[PDB]
Formats: sequence, C-alpha cells, structure tokens
Amino acid sequence: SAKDERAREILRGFKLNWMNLRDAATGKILWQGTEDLSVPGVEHEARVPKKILKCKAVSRELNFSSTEQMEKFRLEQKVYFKGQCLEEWFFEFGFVIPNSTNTWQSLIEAAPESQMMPASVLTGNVIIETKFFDDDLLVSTSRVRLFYV
Ligand SMILES: Cc1c(Cl)cccc1NC(=O)CCCn1nc(C)c2c(C)n(-c3ccccc3)nc2c1=O
Repeated sequence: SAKDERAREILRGFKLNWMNLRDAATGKILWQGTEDLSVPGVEHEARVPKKILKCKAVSRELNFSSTEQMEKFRLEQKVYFKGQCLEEWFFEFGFVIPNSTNTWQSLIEAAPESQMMPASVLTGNVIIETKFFDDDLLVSTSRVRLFYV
C-alpha cells in the first residue's frame, strides 16, 4: 500500500521538538517538555503540576519539524481514565511546508465532569492517546501517561 508507506515517510521525517502548557488566562508557564512524544510504541510519561487542574483552560504550544509536505495536518486526541474516555479533542494545523519547523498554539478545555475529579484520583490513571493525521491518513499513534504532581 502506497498509503501505508506515505504515512511511514511522513513519520520518519517528523518530530516534536518541544511543547509548553500555560494557564490560558494569565499566560504563565505550567509545564514544558523536550522529548519527542510523536514517537509510537513507547508509553511516554508527563509529570505536570497539579495547579493545572485549577485552570478554566490551558494554552498549549507544539514546535515540530517535518521533512515531508503535509496537506492537512491534524490531531485527534482522546483522554482515558482507567480505559474510560473522558475527552475527545480535535485540532487542525493545516498545510505543512516540507522541511519546515512550526509552532502551533491550541486552546484546551476540559468538560465539567473532568474538572470534578481530583489530582489524587487522576494522577497515574490518565493516558492521552494522540493520533496524528495528514487529512484522512493515520501517520502515528502515541500515548502519554500523566501524573499530576
Ligand atoms: C486532562 C484534564 C482533566 Cl482529566 C481534567 C481537567 C483538566 C485537564 N486538562 C489537562 O490535563 C491539560 C493538559 C493537556 N495536555 N497535557 C499533556 C501532557 C499533553 C501532551 C503530552 N500532549 C501531547 C501528546 C502527544 C503529542 C502532542 C501533545 N498533549 C497534552 C495535553 O494536551
């Protein structure tokens, strides 16, 4: 399949260089990471301060590079608590220039039901599954276990 291999080429040339999380209201940093969490197969770990749970919302910034051109680069994310899906998030970036590096800012809001759970119950039991697409085409699937510390 040309589709599978195209997806593979995109992945070989892609990485996430860093990300941030800010309080969306003040703009102050909460957490930042430098490991490439695009990487599938490994369960990644993220130890994020629990004050992030006391946020109406979070601003997130991803810096990534891609050798491959992408037509409509986007993300589907689902957040799981003990295998139960709490959130279902979508983000489009769009067209990506080949061999570019890009910063991308997204607003991240949780549902009330999510907000009704404490760090003590969430910590270690949350997994963000991140699906990276170009349009209709799955490039990579990574997962991150979160601790609220
Ligand atoms: C999740 C949540 C609950 Cl359950 C209740 C109340 C608020 C929240 N919101 C958060 O925890 C905000 C953190 C959002 N967040 N945290 C991390 C660690 C993220 C990572 C690693 N990613 C990410 C993963 C793979 C590739 C790109 C970004 N997105 C994240 C991401 O969107």
